[PDB]
Amino acid sequence: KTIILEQLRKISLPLYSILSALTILGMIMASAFLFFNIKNRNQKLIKMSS
Amino acid sequence: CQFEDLNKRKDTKEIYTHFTCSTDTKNVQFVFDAVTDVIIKNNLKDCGLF
Repeated sequence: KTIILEQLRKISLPLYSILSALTILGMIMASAFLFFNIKNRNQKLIKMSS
Repeated sequence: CQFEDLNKRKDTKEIYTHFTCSTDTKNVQFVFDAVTDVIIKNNLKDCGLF
């Protein structure tokens, strides 16, 4: 009765790491946008757009 | 320029200048559009968008 395992069909770890790197890069870019928007909240051009 | 230099609130109050004559149609259209734009500028100031 050869032993029967039960392995999970796992998500690759390098793929997860690459996509997490890309999404944290996107998140820090979004944060930089939030900063450069909230620092220049007084120039009229940025003030016409809520 | 001599009239504009009488404004002590140059950075706050806008002064409009129009040169008129007895034979024109822009004399009456100017003020029609000018005050419409003033009203829009005022309501944009009130909301703080500008």
